[PDB]
Amino acid sequence: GHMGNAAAAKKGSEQESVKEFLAKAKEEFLKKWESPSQNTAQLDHFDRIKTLGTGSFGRVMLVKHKETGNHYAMKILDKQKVVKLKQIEHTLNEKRILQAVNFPFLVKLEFSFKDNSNLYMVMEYVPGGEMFSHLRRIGRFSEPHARFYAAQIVLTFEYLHSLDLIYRDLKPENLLIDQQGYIQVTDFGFAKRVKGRTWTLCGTPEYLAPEIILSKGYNKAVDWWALGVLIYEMAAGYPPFFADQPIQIYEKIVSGKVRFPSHFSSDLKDLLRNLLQVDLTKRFGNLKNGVNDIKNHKWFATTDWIAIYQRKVEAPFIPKFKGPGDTSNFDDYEEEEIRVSINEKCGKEFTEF
Amino acid sequence: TTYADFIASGRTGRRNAIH
Ligand SMILES: C[C@H]1CNCCCN1S(=O)(=O)c1cccc2cnccc12
Repeated sequence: GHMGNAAAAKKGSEQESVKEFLAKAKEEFLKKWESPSQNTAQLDHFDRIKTLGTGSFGRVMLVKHKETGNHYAMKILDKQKVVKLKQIEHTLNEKRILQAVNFPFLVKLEFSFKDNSNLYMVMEYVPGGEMFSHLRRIGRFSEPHARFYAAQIVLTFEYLHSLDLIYRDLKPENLLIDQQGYIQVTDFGFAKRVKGRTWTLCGTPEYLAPEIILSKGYNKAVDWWALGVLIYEMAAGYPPFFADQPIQIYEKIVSGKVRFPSHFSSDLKDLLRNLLQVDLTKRFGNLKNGVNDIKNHKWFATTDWIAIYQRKVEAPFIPKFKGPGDTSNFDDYEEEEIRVSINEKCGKEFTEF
Repeated sequence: TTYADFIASGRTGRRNAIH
């Protein structure tokens, strides 16, 4: 067989230990999911420094906690805009998830609170910037560099999926690089507890699985498809399916055809053909052997999964870091005042926040 | 090249979700 006695025993034991870890992590998650936290700070506890990123949700700002001096990333959501954009459930769910999960590559929620106008999620500041920026600047990542990041996503999805959480918005834009060069996943607005199937059309066109495009009931296998897209984009510098307009991207995604750069290793192409598999009955991560089909693939043969989890692997790339509160790895955004209001807005809708 | 085709797509910047 492919493994002799010592290697087979070691691999079997490792896989059983993962089961044991995940069972404990599920217990801990469900305890926090049922007995959460709330209203753990207020706005005038922080100095607002600079906008790190924006969206239709609102903005994320670097802030400095006055009493302690620690820097954080504060997501500010305007309640009225959240309601107008029909994102009430997503916003409440994001906070509930962030409050309950615990994993080394999932951003930590340090505080949350609300006022008459806004909702506030105060997360760890992740100073290395978006993977997206580094990828576009460097062009592409080497296969070892891509593999280092990919391994962290595999472990993170193994964790989330054990909790019955589907992530649904993997892309380099949503992956931050911390001071040690490791990944932080931050955005959980589209994540959903799904033990079986779900049906919402959501995600980013280049990263959508065919079964989402085709309006099917779908499951956690869409995250493994998106992993394939991410690995491809990290290693090529561009995603596998692109076009001027989303409908053309969707035609390519559902076609069953993907092309690879000549510099892709055969191991990489084989992994990607098995992740970017249109047929659900054949896609890695969705078979009887689950995540082990991915973790045991030849392209990951050099990956020490425990050492990645323990953050003991030397990262291929360390972002520039001039000190606490250094924002140089983020873009510049027009700064806008955060107006509260003497009148409570949307109190009923956000009672649970 | 495929890279040139990517540039031509105009989708080289940060990509929004469907919503
Ligand atoms: C995840 C990206 C996605 N692009 C849209 C804006 C949100 N951001 S962000 O501003 O860089 C960001 C979000 C959450 C937590 C953070 C912690 N540290 C630094 C930046 C953070």
